[PDB]
Amino acid sequence: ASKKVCIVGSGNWGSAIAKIVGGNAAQLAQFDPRVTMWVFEEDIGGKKLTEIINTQHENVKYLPGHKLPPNVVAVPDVVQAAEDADILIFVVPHQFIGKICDQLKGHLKANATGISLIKGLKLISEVIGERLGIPMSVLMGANIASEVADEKFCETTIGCKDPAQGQLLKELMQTPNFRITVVQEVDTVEICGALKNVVAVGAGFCDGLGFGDNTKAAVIRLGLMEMIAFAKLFCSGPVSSATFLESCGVADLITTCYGGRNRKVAEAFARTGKSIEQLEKELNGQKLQGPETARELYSILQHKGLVDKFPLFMAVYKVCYEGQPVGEFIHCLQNHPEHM
Amino acid sequence: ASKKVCIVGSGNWGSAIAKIVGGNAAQLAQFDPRVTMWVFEEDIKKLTEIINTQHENVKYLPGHKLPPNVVAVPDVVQAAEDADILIFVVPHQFIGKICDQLKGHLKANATGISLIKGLKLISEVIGERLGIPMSVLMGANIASEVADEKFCETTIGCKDPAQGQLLKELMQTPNFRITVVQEVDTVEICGALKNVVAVGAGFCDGLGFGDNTKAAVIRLGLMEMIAFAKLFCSGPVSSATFLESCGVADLITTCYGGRNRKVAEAFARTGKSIEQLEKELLGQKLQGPETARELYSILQHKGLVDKFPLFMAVYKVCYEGQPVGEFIHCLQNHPEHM
Ligand SMILES: NC(=O)c1ccc[n+]([C@@H]2O[C@H](COP(=O)([O-])OP(=O)(O)OC[C@H]3O[C@@H](n4cnc5c(N)ncnc54)[C@H](O)[C@@H]3O)[C@@H](O)[C@H]2O)c1
Ligand SMILES: NC(=O)c1ccc[n+]([C@@H]2O[C@H](COP(=O)([O-])OP(=O)(O)OC[C@H]3O[C@@H](n4cnc5c(N)ncnc54)[C@H](O)[C@@H]3O)[C@@H](O)[C@H]2O)c1
Ligand SMILES: [K+]
Ligand SMILES: [K+]
Repeated sequence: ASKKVCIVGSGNWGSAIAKIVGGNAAQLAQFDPRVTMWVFEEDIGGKKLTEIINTQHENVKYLPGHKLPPNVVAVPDVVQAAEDADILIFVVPHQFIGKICDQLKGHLKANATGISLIKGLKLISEVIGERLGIPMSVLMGANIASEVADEKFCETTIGCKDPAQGQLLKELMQTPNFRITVVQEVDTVEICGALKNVVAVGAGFCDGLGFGDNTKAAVIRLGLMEMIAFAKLFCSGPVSSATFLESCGVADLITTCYGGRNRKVAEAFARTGKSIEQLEKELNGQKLQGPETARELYSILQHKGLVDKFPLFMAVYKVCYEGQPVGEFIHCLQNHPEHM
Repeated sequence: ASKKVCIVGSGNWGSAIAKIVGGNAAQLAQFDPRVTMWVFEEDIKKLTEIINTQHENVKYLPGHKLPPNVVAVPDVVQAAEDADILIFVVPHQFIGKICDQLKGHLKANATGISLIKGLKLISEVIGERLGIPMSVLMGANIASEVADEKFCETTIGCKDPAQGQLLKELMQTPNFRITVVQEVDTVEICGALKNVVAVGAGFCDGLGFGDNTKAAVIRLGLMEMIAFAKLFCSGPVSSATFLESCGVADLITTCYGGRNRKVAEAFARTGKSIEQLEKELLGQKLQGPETARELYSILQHKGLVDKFPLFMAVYKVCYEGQPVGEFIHCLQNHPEHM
């Protein structure tokens, strides 16, 4: 009764995660060696991507140059991929998860579990757990696919309520260069991923206004406190300050505020006066996560009269959407709740 | 009734703190505007003279005016003896002799706060020699920026509520924001331990590792700071205290821009010894490596050397010739992931 794994997704992250999962699923006796990977079919040079993956063991489109363990089987039909699976690993861009869940509903093993790697503010893991009826875990941290594929050292956090399922997901994904901490707070692990991008816009505003590292450190820390307080006020699950010390909190926050794309655009916006829109295009055209999340935060907070409790988050919103001069951003932190 | 302040020290940080304290003592009713500041005498004319006449510590806070209600005083007993609040702000190497001179000479019920950053806690050395209750002030700050009124925060650790609130009023400005917490030891130990983590962060930069690897090193450093404090420190120790400025913020500022970091990187990137890079770039002694060696002695006595692989990797690369290129291997079986 070794557990069967299906990787629902085969993009950049899915393919890199497949390198690890395939290896661990072969080596460890608690897992079935046959790992299916749902691959949305595509024509590459008049050839089928699933076919290329099953003959060359390389995702020539989304992770070229890397070999996948040969026990990882591309399957183009998502129902066929997942139907005998004990563990599903959801790793697709957020815009497709709905349709995927609408094709899988009613078709999963009765005992199937899920972990979401997908990073009105409802948690994507809840969208999946509700539509499919499976317990959901999450996998979040300061990490990127290219580096994980290159075995460059980094960590991630796993949020999973059940201890035995947590231990199993760790076994499945942990390597010497991809280190895992399991915690029981799914909602907390998961919400960090959206909030951190609001803070990084503020961090970039700090850079673009010409301030130094000690000011930027203050902006990030206050951002973190606002992330914790907001998660305690919004999330159903239990929420502890100590969970934000995991990779999903402080590490992802700092890697984003110091080297993120949201930060680069934010900086350029403050130094130049060019709009957020123009800078996204000039620096491919993919929109910024932070600003839209801040708008969504404003709606939630404004509807409960707490806009005042979150000056960083709200200052990000007002500069991005209500014409507040970016040069006021620091002023907005001079009477912060943390210092009352 | 009105509380008097004495700033013990007149250097870069003491002079910047004088600007804030002088400003605030003059303005707020509950402090005596007369703020004494102990100034070790120098021939700049007489340094104390220069300050008191020209109100600028030309040598230490250059390009700034100090408030006129701050009085340079060349003898430390005279500066302090009427003070209710003593602000200790001198380099570590001097605080011993200064306490030796102050012992027994202080006002009844005097209190102190240490700004001295850098195992026995300096606030305890001061409080034990002088027999006064001690607080600490520590965070992601530097005097130049604080003199220029550039926005930053700090943490005060103070066991007594009314005393913490008094220190917050004395030192807080719109661009110098304070959070008061009750855990003195926890606030203070961060300042020593952070520089070890910074050395490791610097190794990352010099070996060419990416931001996500470096973030992992910093984070693991922070977990090691917390665990070491819970193991080492008197008084209560809270994980959440390390979310304050003295913890995570001072740690990231030091790891993305400190002298410990720059030297560590150059050592990893060029191969040039730490002694050599100390002489060239500073021959002032990097603080991170020595703290690491002290940690190693302590952890041996407790049988815990295996539980702090980041701290002990810094130590072994710096002192036992472990190759810096293998630093990351020591983090691949970390207690955090067990
Ligand atoms: N790339 C990274 O380094 C990284 C790191 C951490 C988290 N993530 C997260 O993983 C998730 C996926 O990221 P990615 O980089 O792998 O995306 P991607 O663009 O590389 O993924 C392409 C995949 O998306 C699916 N897909 C594409 N078009 C589809 C369509 N018309 N209909 C149905 N499905 C379609 C398919 O499964 C396809 O294989 C995101 O939520 C992301 O934030 C990525
Ligand atoms: N400079 C900063 O930005 C900053 C920021 C935070 C914390 N600190 C810490 O504050 C403490 C003081 O730092 P600083 O930058 O003001 O140092 P500094 O070197 O500028 O201090 C000069 C002072 O040191 C004393 N001193 C010098 N020679 C002496 C002697 N022979 N005998 C007795 N006393 C002598 C005198 O009080 C002199 O005014 C340190 O622990 C430092 O880590 C500094
Ligand atoms: K197996
Ligand atoms: K006064």
